[PDB]
Amino acid sequence: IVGGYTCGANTVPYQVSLNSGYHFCGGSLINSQWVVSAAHCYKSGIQVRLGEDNINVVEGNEQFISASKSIVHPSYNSNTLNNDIMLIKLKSAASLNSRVASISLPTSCASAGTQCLISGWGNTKSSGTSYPDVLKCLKAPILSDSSCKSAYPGQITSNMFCAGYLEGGKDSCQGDSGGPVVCSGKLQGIVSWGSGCAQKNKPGVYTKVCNYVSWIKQTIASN
Amino acid sequence: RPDFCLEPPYTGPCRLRIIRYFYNAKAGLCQTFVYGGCRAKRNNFKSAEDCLRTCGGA
Repeated sequence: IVGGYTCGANTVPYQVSLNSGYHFCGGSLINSQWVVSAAHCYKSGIQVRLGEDNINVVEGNEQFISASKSIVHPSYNSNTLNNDIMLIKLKSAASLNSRVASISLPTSCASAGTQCLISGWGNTKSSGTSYPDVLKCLKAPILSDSSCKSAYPGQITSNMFCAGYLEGGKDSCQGDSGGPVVCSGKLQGIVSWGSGCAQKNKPGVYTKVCNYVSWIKQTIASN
Repeated sequence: RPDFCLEPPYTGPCRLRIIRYFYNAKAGLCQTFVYGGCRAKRNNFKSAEDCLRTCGGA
Protein backbone atom coordinates (compact mmCIF):
# COMPACT_ATOMS: atom_id res chain seq x y z
CA ILE A 1 0.00 0.00 0.00
CA VAL A 2 1.48 3.33 -1.12
CA GLY A 3 0.43 6.60 0.49
CA GLY A 4 -1.59 4.74 3.09
CA TYR A 5 -1.47 4.54 6.88
CA THR A 6 -1.03 1.94 9.62
CA CYS A 7 -4.44 0.34 10.14
CA GLY A 8 -5.90 0.57 13.62
CA ALA A 9 -5.05 -2.39 15.83
CA ASN A 10 -7.41 -5.15 14.68
CA THR A 11 -9.48 -2.78 12.53
CA VAL A 12 -9.17 -5.21 9.60
CA PRO A 13 -9.98 -8.64 11.16
CA TYR A 14 -11.01 -10.18 7.83
CA GLN A 15 -7.56 -9.58 6.30
CA VAL A 16 -5.35 -12.65 5.95
CA SER A 17 -1.92 -13.43 4.50
CA LEU A 18 -1.23 -16.23 2.03
CA ASN A 19 2.12 -17.82 2.85
CA SER A 20 4.51 -20.05 0.89
CA GLY A 21 7.59 -19.66 3.06
CA TYR A 22 6.84 -15.97 3.44
CA HIS A 23 4.01 -13.53 2.73
CA PHE A 24 3.24 -13.26 -0.98
CA CYS A 25 -0.48 -12.40 -1.24
CA GLY A 26 -3.35 -11.07 0.83
CA GLY A 27 -6.82 -12.54 1.19
CA SER A 28 -10.25 -12.04 2.78
CA LEU A 29 -11.93 -14.42 5.23
CA ILE A 30 -15.57 -14.94 4.22
CA ASN A 31 -16.38 -17.53 6.90
CA SER A 32 -14.70 -19.86 9.42
CA GLN A 33 -13.11 -22.07 6.74
CA TRP A 34 -13.04 -20.10 3.48
CA VAL A 35 -10.80 -17.37 2.10
CA VAL A 36 -11.23 -15.30 -1.06
CA SER A 37 -8.13 -14.16 -2.96
CA ALA A 38 -6.86 -13.47 -6.49
CA ALA A 39 -6.53 -16.31 -8.98
CA HIS A 40 -2.94 -15.31 -9.79
CA CYS A 41 -2.14 -15.99 -6.12
CA TYR A 42 -2.59 -19.73 -6.61
CA LYS A 43 0.37 -21.86 -5.50
CA SER A 44 0.54 -25.38 -4.06
CA GLY A 45 1.02 -25.82 -0.32
CA ILE A 46 -0.38 -22.44 0.65
CA GLN A 47 -0.78 -21.68 4.35
CA VAL A 48 -3.05 -18.93 5.60
CA ARG A 49 -1.98 -16.57 8.39
CA LEU A 50 -4.79 -14.80 10.28
CA GLY A 51 -5.35 -12.42 13.19
CA GLU A 52 -2.05 -10.56 13.34
CA ASP A 53 -1.28 -7.00 12.21
CA ASN A 54 2.45 -7.69 12.29
CA ILE A 55 3.50 -9.96 9.42
CA ASN A 56 6.75 -11.21 11.00
CA VAL A 57 5.74 -12.23 14.52
CA VAL A 58 5.58 -15.95 15.27
CA GLU A 59 3.53 -17.28 18.19
CA GLY A 60 1.91 -13.89 18.66
CA ASN A 61 -1.85 -13.64 18.15
CA GLU A 62 -1.72 -15.17 14.67
CA GLN A 63 -2.99 -18.52 13.42
CA PHE A 64 -1.35 -20.60 10.68
CA ILE A 65 -3.81 -22.90 8.92
CA SER A 66 -2.93 -24.94 5.82
CA ALA A 67 -5.08 -24.65 2.71
CA SER A 68 -6.86 -27.94 2.04
CA LYS A 69 -8.35 -26.76 -1.25
CA SER A 70 -7.43 -23.89 -3.59
CA ILE A 71 -10.06 -23.37 -6.28
CA VAL A 72 -9.19 -20.85 -8.98
CA HIS A 73 -12.09 -19.55 -11.06
CA PRO A 74 -12.47 -22.00 -13.99
CA SER A 75 -12.31 -19.16 -16.53
CA TYR A 76 -9.33 -17.31 -15.06
CA ASN A 77 -7.24 -16.02 -17.97
CA SER A 78 -3.61 -15.39 -16.98
CA ASN A 79 -3.15 -13.14 -20.01
CA THR A 80 -6.16 -10.82 -19.82
CA LEU A 81 -6.44 -11.30 -16.05
CA ASN A 82 -10.20 -11.70 -16.48
CA ASN A 83 -11.91 -13.62 -13.64
CA ASP A 84 -9.00 -13.08 -11.25
CA ILE A 85 -10.53 -14.71 -8.17
CA MET A 86 -9.79 -17.83 -6.11
CA LEU A 87 -11.30 -19.63 -3.13
CA ILE A 88 -9.22 -21.34 -0.45
CA LYS A 89 -10.64 -23.79 2.10
CA LEU A 90 -8.81 -24.02 5.42
CA LYS A 91 -7.81 -27.46 6.71
CA SER A 92 -9.49 -26.61 10.02
CA ALA A 93 -11.83 -23.86 11.21
CA ALA A 94 -10.34 -20.60 12.49
CA SER A 95 -11.37 -18.85 15.73
CA LEU A 96 -13.58 -15.91 14.75
CA ASN A 97 -14.32 -12.33 15.90
CA SER A 98 -11.64 -10.85 18.18
CA ARG A 99 -8.82 -10.35 15.66
CA VAL A 100 -10.29 -12.71 13.08
CA ALA A 101 -13.72 -11.98 11.62
CA SER A 102 -15.28 -12.67 8.22
CA ILE A 103 -16.27 -9.98 5.74
CA SER A 104 -19.76 -10.00 4.25
CA LEU A 105 -20.25 -10.50 0.52
CA PRO A 106 -22.09 -7.76 -1.42
CA THR A 107 -25.79 -7.97 -2.28
CA SER A 108 -25.35 -5.42 -5.05
CA CYS A 109 -22.47 -3.75 -6.90
CA ALA A 110 -21.03 -0.49 -5.59
CA SER A 111 -21.12 2.77 -7.55
CA ALA A 112 -18.39 5.11 -8.77
CA GLY A 113 -17.37 7.59 -6.10
CA THR A 114 -18.12 5.14 -3.30
CA GLN A 115 -15.30 5.33 -0.74
CA CYS A 116 -13.68 1.99 0.09
CA LEU A 117 -10.94 0.62 2.34
CA ILE A 118 -8.00 -1.21 0.78
CA SER A 119 -5.40 -3.01 2.90
CA GLY A 120 -2.32 -5.21 2.68
CA TRP A 121 1.35 -5.73 3.56
CA GLY A 122 2.55 -4.75 0.09
CA ASN A 123 5.20 -2.27 -1.04
CA THR A 124 4.78 1.26 0.34
CA LYS A 125 6.97 2.95 -2.28
CA SER A 126 5.85 3.82 -5.80
CA SER A 127 9.41 3.85 -7.13
CA GLY A 128 11.64 2.33 -4.46
CA THR A 129 11.06 -0.75 -2.32
CA SER A 130 9.96 -0.76 1.32
CA TYR A 131 7.79 -3.56 2.69
CA PRO A 132 6.07 -2.86 6.06
CA ASP A 133 6.03 -4.97 9.22
CA VAL A 134 2.46 -3.92 10.01
CA LEU A 135 -0.75 -3.93 7.98
CA LYS A 136 -1.32 -0.77 5.94
CA CYS A 137 -4.65 0.85 5.06
CA LEU A 138 -5.91 3.19 2.35
CA LYS A 139 -9.13 5.06 1.66
CA ALA A 140 -9.83 5.17 -2.07
CA PRO A 141 -12.96 5.90 -4.13
CA ILE A 142 -14.26 3.67 -6.92
CA LEU A 143 -13.60 5.28 -10.29
CA SER A 144 -16.07 5.50 -13.18
CA ASP A 145 -15.84 2.64 -15.68
CA SER A 146 -15.36 5.45 -18.19
CA SER A 147 -12.11 6.75 -16.69
CA CYS A 148 -11.00 3.19 -15.94
CA LYS A 149 -11.19 2.19 -19.60
CA SER A 150 -9.55 5.46 -20.67
CA ALA A 151 -6.67 4.75 -18.30
CA TYR A 152 -6.27 1.18 -19.61
CA PRO A 153 -7.65 1.08 -23.19
CA GLY A 154 -8.77 -2.41 -24.18
CA GLN A 155 -7.75 -3.97 -20.86
CA ILE A 156 -10.79 -3.56 -18.60
CA THR A 157 -13.41 -6.32 -18.67
CA SER A 158 -16.83 -6.23 -17.04
CA ASN A 159 -15.28 -8.17 -14.15
CA MET A 160 -12.90 -5.37 -13.20
CA PHE A 161 -13.10 -1.86 -11.79
CA CYS A 162 -10.65 0.90 -10.93
CA ALA A 163 -10.18 2.51 -7.53
CA GLY A 164 -7.75 5.15 -6.31
CA TYR A 165 -6.62 8.54 -7.59
CA LEU A 166 -5.64 9.50 -11.15
CA GLU A 167 -3.18 12.01 -9.69
CA GLY A 168 -1.13 9.16 -8.26
CA GLY A 169 0.42 8.89 -4.81
CA LYS A 170 -2.15 6.49 -3.33
CA ASP A 171 -2.59 2.90 -4.52
CA SER A 172 -2.14 -0.78 -3.68
CA CYS A 173 1.12 -2.42 -4.83
CA GLN A 174 3.08 -5.69 -5.11
CA GLY A 175 2.41 -7.75 -2.01
CA ASP A 176 -1.20 -6.55 -1.80
CA SER A 177 -2.68 -8.90 -4.43
CA GLY A 178 -5.68 -10.93 -3.31
CA GLY A 179 -6.36 -8.37 -0.60
CA PRO A 180 -9.76 -6.79 0.19
CA VAL A 181 -11.45 -3.67 -1.12
CA VAL A 182 -14.25 -3.03 1.37
CA CYS A 183 -16.99 -0.52 0.61
CA SER A 184 -19.65 0.09 3.27
CA GLY A 185 -18.88 -3.11 5.14
CA LYS A 186 -19.02 -5.23 1.97
CA LEU A 187 -16.26 -6.99 0.01
CA GLN A 188 -16.55 -5.43 -3.44
CA GLY A 189 -13.00 -5.87 -4.70
CA ILE A 190 -9.84 -7.99 -4.74
CA VAL A 191 -6.40 -6.44 -5.36
CA SER A 192 -5.37 -7.57 -8.85
CA TRP A 193 -3.15 -5.42 -11.07
CA GLY A 194 -2.04 -2.04 -12.34
CA SER A 195 0.64 -0.31 -14.39
CA GLY A 196 3.31 0.25 -11.77
CA CYS A 197 2.17 1.61 -8.40
CA ALA A 198 0.58 4.97 -7.53
CA GLN A 199 1.43 6.40 -10.95
CA LYS A 200 -0.51 9.24 -12.58
CA ASN A 201 -3.45 8.11 -14.72
CA LYS A 202 -2.70 4.52 -13.72
CA PRO A 203 -5.14 3.59 -10.92
CA GLY A 204 -5.38 0.16 -9.33
CA VAL A 205 -7.53 -2.46 -11.04
CA TYR A 206 -9.61 -4.81 -8.88
CA THR A 207 -11.71 -7.93 -9.39
CA LYS A 208 -15.42 -7.06 -9.24
CA VAL A 209 -16.64 -9.37 -6.47
CA CYS A 210 -20.34 -8.51 -6.83
CA ASN A 211 -20.12 -10.49 -10.09
CA TYR A 212 -19.04 -13.72 -8.36
CA VAL A 213 -21.30 -13.98 -5.30
CA SER A 214 -23.20 -16.89 -6.84
CA TRP A 215 -19.98 -18.66 -7.80
CA ILE A 216 -18.59 -18.20 -4.28
CA LYS A 217 -21.69 -19.49 -2.49
CA GLN A 218 -22.13 -22.52 -4.74
CA THR A 219 -18.43 -23.39 -4.64
CA ILE A 220 -18.41 -23.27 -0.83
CA ALA A 221 -21.58 -25.36 -0.65
CA SER A 222 -20.19 -28.04 -2.96
CA ASN A 223 -16.76 -28.38 -1.35
CA ARG B 1 23.16 -17.02 -24.16
CA PRO B 2 19.65 -16.21 -25.46
CA ASP B 3 19.00 -12.52 -26.09
CA PHE B 4 16.13 -12.43 -23.59
CA CYS B 5 18.75 -12.92 -20.87
CA LEU B 6 19.93 -9.36 -21.52
CA GLU B 7 16.53 -7.87 -20.72
CA PRO B 8 16.00 -6.21 -17.34
CA PRO B 9 13.83 -8.11 -14.81
CA TYR B 10 10.10 -7.61 -15.42
CA THR B 11 7.89 -7.41 -12.33
CA GLY B 12 4.72 -7.11 -14.38
CA PRO B 13 1.29 -5.55 -13.62
CA CYS B 14 0.02 -8.12 -11.09
CA ARG B 15 0.47 -7.36 -7.42
CA LEU B 16 1.68 -10.39 -5.48
CA ARG B 17 5.23 -10.53 -4.09
CA ILE B 18 7.13 -13.66 -5.06
CA ILE B 19 10.90 -13.99 -5.41
CA ARG B 20 12.23 -15.11 -8.79
CA TYR B 21 15.65 -15.13 -10.42
CA PHE B 22 16.93 -13.23 -13.43
CA TYR B 23 20.27 -13.09 -15.17
CA ASN B 24 21.88 -9.70 -14.55
CA ALA B 25 24.01 -9.47 -17.71
CA LYS B 26 25.92 -6.47 -16.34
CA ALA B 27 27.01 -8.47 -13.28
CA GLY B 28 27.21 -11.79 -15.10
CA LEU B 29 25.31 -13.30 -12.18
CA CYS B 30 21.80 -14.59 -11.58
CA GLN B 31 20.10 -12.54 -8.87
CA THR B 32 16.66 -12.35 -7.26
CA PHE B 33 13.91 -9.82 -7.93
CA VAL B 34 10.24 -9.34 -7.12
CA TYR B 35 7.86 -10.83 -9.68
CA GLY B 36 4.25 -9.59 -9.61
CA GLY B 37 2.57 -12.83 -10.62
CA CYS B 38 1.60 -12.47 -14.28
CA ARG B 39 2.87 -11.79 -17.80
CA ALA B 40 6.40 -12.92 -16.94
CA LYS B 41 9.14 -12.50 -19.53
CA ARG B 42 11.73 -15.18 -20.28
CA ASN B 43 14.41 -13.74 -17.98
CA ASN B 44 12.44 -15.05 -15.01
CA PHE B 45 13.39 -18.29 -13.24
CA LYS B 46 12.28 -20.27 -10.19
CA SER B 47 15.84 -21.15 -9.14
CA ALA B 48 19.36 -19.80 -9.53
CA GLU B 49 20.31 -23.15 -11.06
CA ASP B 50 17.79 -22.92 -13.90
CA CYS B 51 18.72 -19.27 -14.46
CA LEU B 52 22.41 -20.15 -14.74
CA ARG B 53 21.87 -23.19 -16.96
CA THR B 54 19.78 -21.09 -19.33
CA CYS B 55 21.55 -17.72 -19.23
CA GLY B 56 25.01 -18.41 -17.82
CA GLY B 57 26.87 -19.52 -20.93
CA ALA B 58 28.54 -16.91 -23.12
